[PDB]
Amino acid sequence: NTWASSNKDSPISWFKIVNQLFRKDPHRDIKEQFYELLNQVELNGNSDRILQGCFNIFPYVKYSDNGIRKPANISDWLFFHDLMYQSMYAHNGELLRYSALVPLVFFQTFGDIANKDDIRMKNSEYEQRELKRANSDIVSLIMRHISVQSPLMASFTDRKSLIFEILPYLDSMISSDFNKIRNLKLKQAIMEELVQLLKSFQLNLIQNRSEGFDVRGGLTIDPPIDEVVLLNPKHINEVQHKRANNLSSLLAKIEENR
Amino acid sequence: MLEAKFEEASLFKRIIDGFKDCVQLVNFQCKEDGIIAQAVDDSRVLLVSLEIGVEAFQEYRCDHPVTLGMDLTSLSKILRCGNNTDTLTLIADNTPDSIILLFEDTKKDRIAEYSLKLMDIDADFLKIEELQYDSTLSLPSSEFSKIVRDLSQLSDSINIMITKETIKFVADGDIGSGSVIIKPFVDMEHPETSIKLEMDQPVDLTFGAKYLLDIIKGSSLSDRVGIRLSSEAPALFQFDLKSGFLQFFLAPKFNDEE
Amino acid sequence: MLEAKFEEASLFKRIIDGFKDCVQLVNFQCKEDGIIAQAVDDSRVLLVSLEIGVEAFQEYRCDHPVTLGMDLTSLSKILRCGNNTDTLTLIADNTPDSIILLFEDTKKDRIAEYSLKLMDIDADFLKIEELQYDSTLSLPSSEFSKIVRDLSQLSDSINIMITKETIKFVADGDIGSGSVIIKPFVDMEHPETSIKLEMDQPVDLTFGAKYLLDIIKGSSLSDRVGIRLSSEAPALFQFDLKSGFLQFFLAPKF
Amino acid sequence: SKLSDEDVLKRLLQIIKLEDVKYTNDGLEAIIFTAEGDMRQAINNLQSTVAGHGLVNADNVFKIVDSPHPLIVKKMLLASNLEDSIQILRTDLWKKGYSSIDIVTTSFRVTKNLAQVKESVRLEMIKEIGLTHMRILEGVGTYLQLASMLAKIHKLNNK
Amino acid sequence: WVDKYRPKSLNALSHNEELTNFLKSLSDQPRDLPHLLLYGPNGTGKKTRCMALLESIFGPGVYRLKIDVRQFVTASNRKLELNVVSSPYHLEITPSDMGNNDRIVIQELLKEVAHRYKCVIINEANSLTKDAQAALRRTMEKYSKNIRLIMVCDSMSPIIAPIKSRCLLIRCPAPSDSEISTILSDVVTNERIQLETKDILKRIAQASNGNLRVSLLMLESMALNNELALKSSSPIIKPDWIIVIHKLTRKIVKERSVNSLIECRAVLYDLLAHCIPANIILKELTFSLLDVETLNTTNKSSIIEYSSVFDERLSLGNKAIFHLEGFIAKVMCCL
Amino acid sequence: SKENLPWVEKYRPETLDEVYGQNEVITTVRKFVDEGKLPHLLFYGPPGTGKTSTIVALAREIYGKNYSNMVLELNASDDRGIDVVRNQIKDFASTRQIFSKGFKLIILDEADAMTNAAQNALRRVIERYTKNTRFCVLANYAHKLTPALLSRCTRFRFQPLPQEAIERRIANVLVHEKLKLSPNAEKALIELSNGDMRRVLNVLQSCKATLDNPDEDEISDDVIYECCGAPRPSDLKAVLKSILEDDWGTAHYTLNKVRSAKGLALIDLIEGIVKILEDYELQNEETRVHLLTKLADIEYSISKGGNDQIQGSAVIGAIKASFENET
Amino acid sequence: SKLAAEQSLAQQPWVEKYRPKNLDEVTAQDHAVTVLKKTLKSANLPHMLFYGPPGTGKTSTILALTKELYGPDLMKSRILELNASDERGISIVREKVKNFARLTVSKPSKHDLENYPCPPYKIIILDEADSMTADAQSALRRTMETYSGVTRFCLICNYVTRIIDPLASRCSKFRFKALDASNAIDRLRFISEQENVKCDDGVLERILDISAGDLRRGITLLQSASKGAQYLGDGKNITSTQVEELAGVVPHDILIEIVEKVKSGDFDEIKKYVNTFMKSGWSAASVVNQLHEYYITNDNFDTNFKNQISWLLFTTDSRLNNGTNEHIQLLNLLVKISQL
Ligand SMILES: Nc1ncnc2c1ncn2[C@@H]1O[C@H](COP(=O)(O)OP(=O)(O)OP(O)(O)=S)[C@@H](O)[C@H]1O
Ligand SMILES: Nc1ncnc2c1ncn2[C@@H]1O[C@H](COP(=O)(O)OP(=O)(O)OP(O)(O)=S)[C@@H](O)[C@H]1O
Ligand SMILES: Nc1ncnc2c1ncn2[C@@H]1O[C@H](COP(=O)(O)OP(=O)(O)O)[C@@H](O)[C@H]1O
Ligand SMILES: [Mg+2]
Ligand SMILES: [Mg+2]
Repeated sequence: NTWASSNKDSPISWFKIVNQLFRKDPHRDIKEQFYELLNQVELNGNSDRILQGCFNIFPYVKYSDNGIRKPANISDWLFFHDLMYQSMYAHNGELLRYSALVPLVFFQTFGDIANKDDIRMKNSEYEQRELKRANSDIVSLIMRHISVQSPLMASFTDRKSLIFEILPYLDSMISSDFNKIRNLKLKQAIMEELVQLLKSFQLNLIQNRSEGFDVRGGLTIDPPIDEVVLLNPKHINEVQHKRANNLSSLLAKIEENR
Repeated sequence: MLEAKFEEASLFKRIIDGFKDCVQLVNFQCKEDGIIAQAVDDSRVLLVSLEIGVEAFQEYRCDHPVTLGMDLTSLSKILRCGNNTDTLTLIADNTPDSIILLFEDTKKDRIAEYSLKLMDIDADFLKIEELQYDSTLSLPSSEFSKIVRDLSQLSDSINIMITKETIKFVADGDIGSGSVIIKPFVDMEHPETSIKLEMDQPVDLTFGAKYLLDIIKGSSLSDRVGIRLSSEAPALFQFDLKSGFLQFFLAPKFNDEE
Repeated sequence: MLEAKFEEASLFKRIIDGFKDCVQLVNFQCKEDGIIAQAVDDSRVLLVSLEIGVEAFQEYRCDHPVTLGMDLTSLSKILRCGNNTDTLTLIADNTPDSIILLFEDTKKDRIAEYSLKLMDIDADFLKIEELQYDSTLSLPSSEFSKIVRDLSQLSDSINIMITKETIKFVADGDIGSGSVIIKPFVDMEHPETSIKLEMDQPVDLTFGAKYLLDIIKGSSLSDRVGIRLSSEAPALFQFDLKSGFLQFFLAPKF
Repeated sequence: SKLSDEDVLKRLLQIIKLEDVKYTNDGLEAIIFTAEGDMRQAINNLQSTVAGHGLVNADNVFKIVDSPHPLIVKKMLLASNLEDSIQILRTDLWKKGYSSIDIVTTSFRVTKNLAQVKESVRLEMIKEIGLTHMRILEGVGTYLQLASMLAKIHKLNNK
Repeated sequence: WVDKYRPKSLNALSHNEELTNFLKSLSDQPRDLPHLLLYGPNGTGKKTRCMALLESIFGPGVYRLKIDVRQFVTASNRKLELNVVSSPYHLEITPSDMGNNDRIVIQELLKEVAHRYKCVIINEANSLTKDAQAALRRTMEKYSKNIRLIMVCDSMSPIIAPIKSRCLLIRCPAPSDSEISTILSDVVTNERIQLETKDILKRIAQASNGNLRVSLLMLESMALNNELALKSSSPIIKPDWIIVIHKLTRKIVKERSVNSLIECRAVLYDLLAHCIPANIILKELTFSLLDVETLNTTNKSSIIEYSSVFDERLSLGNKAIFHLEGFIAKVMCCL
Repeated sequence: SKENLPWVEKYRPETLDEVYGQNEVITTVRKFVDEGKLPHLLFYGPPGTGKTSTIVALAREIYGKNYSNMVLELNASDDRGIDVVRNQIKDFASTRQIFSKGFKLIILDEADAMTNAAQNALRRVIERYTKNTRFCVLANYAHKLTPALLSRCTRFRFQPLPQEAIERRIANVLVHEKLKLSPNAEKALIELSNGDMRRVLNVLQSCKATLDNPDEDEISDDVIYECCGAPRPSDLKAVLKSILEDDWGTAHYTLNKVRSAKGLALIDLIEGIVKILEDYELQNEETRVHLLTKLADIEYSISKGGNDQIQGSAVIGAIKASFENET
Repeated sequence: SKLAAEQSLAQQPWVEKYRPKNLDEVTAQDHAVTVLKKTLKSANLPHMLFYGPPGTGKTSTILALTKELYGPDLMKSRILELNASDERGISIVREKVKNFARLTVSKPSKHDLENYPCPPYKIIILDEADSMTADAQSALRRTMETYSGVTRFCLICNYVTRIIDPLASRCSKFRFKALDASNAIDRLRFISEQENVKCDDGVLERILDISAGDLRRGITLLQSASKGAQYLGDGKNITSTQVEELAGVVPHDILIEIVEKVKSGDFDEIKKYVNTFMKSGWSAASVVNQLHEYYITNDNFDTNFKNQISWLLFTTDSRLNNGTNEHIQLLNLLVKISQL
């Protein structure tokens, strides 16, 4: 148990301040608690991380609920914080003094005596930002591939239209169950059109042979469209099993054409 | 196969010094009558073109042309092991994934051997040289370097103007303007210092100083530099080698074009 | 008008090397008896003052004084075309907007000509030189440069102390302290290596090492350097030219 | 910690005794009031008043040093009627050359450090002040923006 | 496929005859041509019409284009990598491929580039930051004899007024359902599709809302499910994100609580992480929430007001989920 | 020659007797300098009040005509960092004068743009070297200065120029130039100044240029209003009356014809109507709240552009709905 | 030389072809050009700050002034033009602008002084000063205050609020007025006659009416109408309907349909009609402006309704001026005005 020297010289972990922002002590004046919390938020200088902590915690916190309006009032503050944070890169940081007020709105609105347990937290945003960057880089690479092959397609394809319209249909076409098609000629014609589409988008079939002793090196599409299109974890498993048989048939047809 | 042995590694090192910085990728091709190499910068305003005949080598054998592309930076990184006096042999098979540089001292003693990874570049050698240019002139290359180094300080553009018996280099920018005027003359006390000029038509072209600065490097390969100008094509600056030459073709600025 | 031709562009290039870095703006004035120039740094602790008499030139013509101010950096940028052996002619009309530098080789061959834009500077030449200084000393300038280069490493302040027959340079800082002690002496084997000292009063002044470092550049203009110190005024470090001199006046610390 | 009134008064009395200065009780009171626990600022204001007028009187101290800025801003924000606050802002702050940025920023500080009113109304007033601060930083800083900020603060205080 | 059957000239256009005639009029004299801004709904065919107009201003080689790369250095050592679509008569830049570094690429590339002129196609001009638009403001006027801009956008709302004034404005109205049906007819007769009844094509138009790019893609997607033979009751193929948004609205109108707000935030995160813009998400969510017959006019008015407010918030913010969750919570509080 | 400088630069005060408006601070500074006790000064005030002119004339009176050499004047145009402080300011404070004997003066003009680290390094330079040099900090916003640096200097607030001093300067300019000015024109000129001598001098030069004559005539209100593009009180009150009493369509037509006959701007009309309605003794403050809020919103929207007609109709409707609560 | 310039101007769009080259070509901004012409004979040009709506002629006015002052020879040597397409941070303002200001004026030639006044100062203009950060703007304060003897500063902007108060006080404020039909009909008729633009009686005045104080957009619309009338080759005159068709103006009947749907109709019918109307590409700003004109001009609505419609249109325009979705904003506006 070592903490005395910490109370002596160290501040309040931003996590401890977030858990304190959702706690009300019934034995102290609400105004004194508010000024103590304001001083702790100001001394920390990291108002953004405290607010992101408050944003991740508030849905799991117990708060006397009438119609979940409290959340509607806080979306307007959070929007005010985002405008203020954008303006900090444009203007000399005079606006930084108001950044400590937004976390204190959580204490006013959601602070309750019921919140005795510390809720642990994480950083979904850094993971979402890195994932959004990776997905944007994949999409930027597909858009470059279209620009090099499809001379006209590139003029009609916006980044948003590519993500929401073109890629989901392209993936649905590749993942379609060819085993239901009894007509061999029609199966061959569809496979020739799909090989032409894979060529127009420059989608390479790579045999991932990274399989420890298990006799099925899964075929993967490069770039992996699957990571951009497949939002639903249930659909990922169904699509992976169907694709494995289709991709082997498509690879054999690409090799035949080569 | 490629098998070219330079008497002195120094010659190859100076040649590569010429491609250095101004271009990133170089495409070499060895054949029965020698080695050629071409490199174009990203903006496509400068082409560096080399030709080394069979006689420039101490030993050259070619029964099957080989084309190979490589990163210039990687090559120069390796091109400081020649001791200048070392012997250098370039070696490659008919379908290479690498180029071998073999430096050896006279005695069996020390053998530095490198295996440089190659890049795949679509073979597309340009043949933009003209039959006749509006004007042709040669002068000591050290003199040309000084002329370029003077004017460069004043502007990002250096104009070359030619009229009967007159060659004039001019730069004009923020701090002021400058000019260097030279006149044709035959020095019998040593003709390597003469300044020749053959004008079929007066010319007046502007070039980006950054590019002329890249070009002056050729001084290290030849005492004189030949400059051929035309209003119909890129200008040619040429540095002769014993059996060969290093050429720089530079597109005039349109008004803003390097 | 201004019309001054230097035999060797090199002399002018070394002179400007002296103003270089330590000052930004220089005010030149040509007249019947030659050319003078003054430049003061931003903090006003250093004044660089030049005088080139008519005889230092191969050709000089002046029927009407001209004062012209310019950016030192712009001038040096242009001052590397002299080939050192090239001939240099400074040219300007009576009401100039520019200064023309004309470098020519002996033969008609190559002519590099520059037209430098001038700056307007309120003419206000200082005349801070003293009649008598507490102490005066001269010694080889390469020796003075070494002395300055030694001590500079130790501190941002180098103290010069003078007592009868003794000159002592001292620096004291973080890593320790250093000192260089020199004594007056006449070397007949070649008097350009002698160290003279005339002391009317012992002196003890401190200077910012960064400034002494700027000053040592004058070594390239003269074999010897004259140092005149006083407790009443800026110190004078002087580098003689054939018909002329380059002077650096430096204000002591507190 | 801050220096109480007694300590600064004692130090100023010692300095006056050591300097033989003509003073009065109201002048020293105004000096200590404008000092706000700042001994250095107190001695500086005392010396400036002495060298500017000779007699340390409240009139001289007030004419050579304006009243504590935050106090007029607090009196403006704590006004009960809109016209009183508007007249205070016009005469005391705007007609004397106080920039709008200083007024709004001093305003934010006063509110943050306010204790007369509750927490929620203080947060709403800070929100309105900060919206005015936003508008002002964009170059729209005028008297109309501060008047609208005061009107919104009063509307919040208007139940 | 959309790309296999696309017009390459002005005489090959098959809808908006008045727009084709206006383009022919504007291309009659090509040298005295001002800058152009094509605005209208997304999927109308403005990017095809701009290339068709270039095909009238220049030779047929305008479609033979190539993709190159250009590197840029910002104020720091972060290297900006941008690919360029270039042609021997024009070039295309899309500043929507990066963050706040649009101004650098715009100014430097356009200054380097600046019949007799070379056309420039700025794709998705709505993503151009205000600083990049301000930088382009004077570049549009200083170099008017060598560089002509053809900016393709879907809404002139984020475009500043100076840029709007500095170029002609050309509106591209979405084609009528009849023209879409006629185009789908030619496509299915060329692709050899089997239609039991023609009216299904009309329904495709009624499911596309004027979008031809979406119409042809959906027709081809449902032609693969029916095995190249469309019947009288072939199901309509809807994108996955539209189904997710519809399920989200069902969850909204079914349950209004914080526990459901958590899973709503999770769905919003899963939608945003898969390259789906938040403005389109908000638009579709609001439009499909207004379609809920359980609500009344009082609820729909508040919903549209909150959607406009939070659309302004999202256009003024950068953390899109911070506004999306707020709008969802306000809608939950309204219902 | 001084005849080429603009009127703002040509008429810059060179002595402390030419600085009008500021009397309580000018006399105190003169006494500080005559008696010898000149503390560290902090001239805080709005632009165009005469802080730079005051400190320049003060340094001239202190050091003479050689002011440009015995004073270290730094401003926002020059690089003012922490290293710049450490080297230049400390070397200036620690050393002495090269031209005469006496204390030094460091004029940190526009020091509200300095870095926090620079002020933190300078606050100990001011306290250490205080027997041989002084510090003068000029500021427009007192919030950009650290409280430590703000407490070491004696603060002087430059009030806006009053009517008497600005009229005295106008009379001085009318004496120096072959120009005549109407009394009502002079009053209108003082009204559109807000205590800014720069604006007065600029518009005076501009209306002298507008005269088109060899200056044998006078400058009336029409010249000033047409040159500065400012609305007249007559048209202002006419628009306000037509908005308050007349019909909606008639009010729209009146506003349109007024703003299109003289090319007036909607923002100037907004500010004028705000200034006029400030004297209106009104009922329950709800009308004032609504009026101020809506007018500030419309002004902030105009500050970013939009449709001028829509914004004018918005102003009309806002004023009307605000006054509808007064019944 | 000059003939190449004439041909390049003749092969240039009408916006750049008819750019004012002299101070007399300015048609409506007379108050500013009068002072600019008077100071042309004197030598006391002050620091200027041009501000106003876009397309009023600020850049053209300053270019014509600099030309008439310096001649086509000194036009390229005594001018420092900095636009928004260049870097204008603190570093640039401190190094480049200050070095150019501290430099001396270039010597005029013998031909310059014989035809042009050749003032003893140079001009540094900063176009689109709205993008300049406030610190880089405050850095210009003493730069323009101390070197005023050798250089003069001309700021150009659209929103005068984006420039800090000290800079706005140091420069003389010149407000450029909107170019409506009254003060620009002469220039529009001159442009039409110089290009043989055969139009009807009320076309030009209508064009500026669509321009809303913008001569550049009016000239562009006139050029488009002339091209569309020359392609047809019918030899008839341009009509106001043909002009408002290509100007993005919604037809009167389509607007009357919107008025009927707003007056009579529920949320569902209004939403369906808005979804149908958004299929045909129309700018929401123009629709809002036309609705505002119709509602405020029509003498058939109550004043209480008029205050609310004006405030709602103001809010809708303020929201649309931020890059929002046109469909959502238009639907919200129509729904809010339907509840009235
Ligand atoms: N009190 C005054 N008396 C006479 N002229 C004045 C006065 N104040 C300002 N002026 C005039 O306005 C010009 C500018 O004055 P400055 O001192 O530079 O303004 P300022 O008070 O320093 O405000 P800044 O520089 O924007 S922070 C002077 O050159 C005078 O022509
Ligand atoms: N007063 C005018 N007289 C004649 N032509 C004008 C006038 N104002 C604008 N124009 C025309 O419009 C063109 C554009 O002029 P500009 O000066 O660039 O407009 P602007 O005020 O700069 O708008 P910006 O740059 O968006 S703020 C000119 O080349 C002229 O053809
Ligand atoms: N004139 C035309 N006739 C028939 N189909 C067309 C025509 N113009 C475009 N299309 C097709 O209609 C769809 C329009 O979507 P898209 O091309 O993305 O629009 P945009 O050109 O605006 O980007 C595409 O399938 C396109 O090929
Ligand atoms: Mg000042
Ligand atoms: Mg402009």
